[PDB]
Formats: sequence, C-alpha cells, structure tokens
Amino acid sequence: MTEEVIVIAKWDYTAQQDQELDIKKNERLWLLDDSKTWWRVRNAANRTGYVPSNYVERK
Repeated sequence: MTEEVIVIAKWDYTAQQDQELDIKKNERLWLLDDSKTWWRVRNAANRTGYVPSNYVERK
C-alpha cells in the first residue's frame, strides 16, 4: 500500500501536462508519491495527476 503525504503549496504552479493538476499559492494538495521527480497529487475535485510543484512546502 502506498503512503499519502499531506503538503501545502506556497506559490501558484501550473501543470506541465494535460494529465496534471494546477495548484495555487495557498492551496493544500494531497501527495501520493514524491519519490519521482514528478509528484502525483490529488485535489478536492476528486482529480489526480503528476505535477512537479517545486513551489510547495511540507506541513
């Protein structure tokens, strides 16, 4: 079973692909995998995708 990581974005980031999800400056995202350069995340909209949101801090 994969472990989920709870983090909060500090700056707005735009998805680099159509399968990824856009985030905001103060938007909380649900990470699924941070081992890869690209991180998989989930949103309150029930959508999930891989976004290398380097502009996010763990909390």
